[PDB]
Amino acid sequence: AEVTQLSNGIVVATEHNPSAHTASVGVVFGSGAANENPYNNGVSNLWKNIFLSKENSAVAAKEGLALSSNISRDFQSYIVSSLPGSTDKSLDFLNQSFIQQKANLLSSSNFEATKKSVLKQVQDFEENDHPNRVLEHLHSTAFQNTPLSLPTRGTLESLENLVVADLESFANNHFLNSNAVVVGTGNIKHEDLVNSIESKNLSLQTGTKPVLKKKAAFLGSEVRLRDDTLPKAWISLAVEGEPVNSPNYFVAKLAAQIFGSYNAFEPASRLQGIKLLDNIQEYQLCDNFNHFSLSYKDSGLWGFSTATRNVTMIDDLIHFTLKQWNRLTISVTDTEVERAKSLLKLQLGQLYESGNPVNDANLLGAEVLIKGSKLSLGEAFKKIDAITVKDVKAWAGKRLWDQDIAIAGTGQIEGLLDYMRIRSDMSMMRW
Amino acid sequence: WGGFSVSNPTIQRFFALHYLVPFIIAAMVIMHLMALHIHGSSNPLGITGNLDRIP
Ligand SMILES: CCCCCCCCCCCCCCCCCC(=O)O[C@@H](COC(=O)CCCCCCCCCCCCCCC)COP(=O)(O)OC[C@H](O)CO
Ligand code: HEM
Repeated sequence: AEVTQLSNGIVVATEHNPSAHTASVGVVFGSGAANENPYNNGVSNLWKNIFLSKENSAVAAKEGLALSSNISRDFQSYIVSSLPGSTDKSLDFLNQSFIQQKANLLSSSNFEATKKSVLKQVQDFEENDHPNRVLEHLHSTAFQNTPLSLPTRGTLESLENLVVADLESFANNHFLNSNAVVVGTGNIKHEDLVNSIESKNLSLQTGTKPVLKKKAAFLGSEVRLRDDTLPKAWISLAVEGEPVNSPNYFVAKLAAQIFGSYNAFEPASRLQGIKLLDNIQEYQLCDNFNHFSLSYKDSGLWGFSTATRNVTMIDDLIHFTLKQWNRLTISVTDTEVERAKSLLKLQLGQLYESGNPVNDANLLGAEVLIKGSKLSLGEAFKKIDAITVKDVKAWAGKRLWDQDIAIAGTGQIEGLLDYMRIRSDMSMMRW
Repeated sequence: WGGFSVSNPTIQRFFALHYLVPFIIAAMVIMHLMALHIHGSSNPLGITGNLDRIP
């Protein structure tokens, strides 16, 4: 496995892997949910559904290929999987889809059907999925009045205020030749390297992406969605993280991995880990853990999430988690760091070793749209091994000791102290 | 009043009881706070206060 790079007007990337036999080729745009004003929120989701809606029959009829999509914060990706010997067909279909012509794909009936389907889907998401809801609310409350807080699926009222003008405007303003790459993950050697760059076989509308007046921000805002009908209580915490291409990415990832995950209803999860697991097992407080270290091109979010059937025990859980975070920055045994390093090595190996071509293409585009070339796994392992106790202690002291935090919650949140009791528990303790 | 006159016992017992009664004040105030904590506190609005509370 190796990475190649080249450019003429556009950028072309490829990570050949002859072991797998599922070639996937598609484009990736560096403009998603972070490049849209709050009055135009679900335009990217409408694009995704309108490319997943109607021509999905044509792709399976005329040829054989399964087409996917993904929008996370700015990486609007349209991957077209295929068989190893049928990549040119996928590229030709992608060209006939984007560059010419999208007028047929933009009709009144098709758009109305996509609109009602998207409305039903977003309503269902807002009804059922609670942890994702609290994650989106944490994002929307940490980045108040900033093009990084609005959700990636579109607020309910924002959908029905845009039909054909906003969608085409987004296409003409973001689907450009400056922030687009052509991934080639699979088992293709050099056809992607040559056919992507042609006299006219590239996206039209040469130009530049509009600049953003506001880069990012982070203020400690609290949001609650108290409602006693739900049985459980989902709460999330976060602090300021680091963006991609910073010499703190892997240290933050290791700090997240130190505490790891947990699941009380699994016999293999109650007997491992670090101290807070032991402190929690004595009384049934929590059910799930998710120590996440998210990073975006502007700013990151290193946080925590949980969900408890017990409602009176929320304060104790939050206090114990904050106390453990406090202990992280003063005294960590070298054994803890070694175990966290091994666990993170395994985790990144699983993440970057999965046989899915689509996930590898997504990661490749994500890491190439910011730096220019993907950071290989061997170098990643070497620099992971470079980390020591001093570096993680320094990062924890810099980014955790008495820093502004954001909180979110929903369900039975009657027993959650609002903002000063939680914030005070990071420096009031004897040090 | 310790007889028809005033002597050492009268003023001494008066001082002792002025010393002692505030202890009964303290005990009954303890009872007052116990009842308060059991039944909670009211609001200037003259309406229910269980909707929102703070430590
Ligand atoms: C007008 C009414 C009051 C009149 C006067 C009252 C007189 C009695 C005073 C009683 C104590 C109150 C004085 C101030 C106490 C500060 C708060 C405190 O100690 O309690 C915290 C307890 O804090 C801790 O448990 C950690 C800090 C203590 C560890 C460090 C100790 C240092 C040395 C202490 C010496 C004193 C020992 C006796 C303390 C009672 C609660 O907050 P938390 O950090 O737990 O946050 C809440 C969280 O969500 C749930 O935990
Ligand atoms: C003299 C010693 C007393 C002490 C230390 C005391 C203390 C308190 C305290 C702490 C409260 C809770 C609200 C607040 O802090 O004010 C309270 C409430 C109250 N007290 Fe007292 N009290 C005393 C005397 C009295 C007396 C003599 C009355 C008689 C009229 C009284 C009637 C009340 C009432 C009606 C409330 C209700 C306030 C609320 O709605 O919570 N108290 N008292």
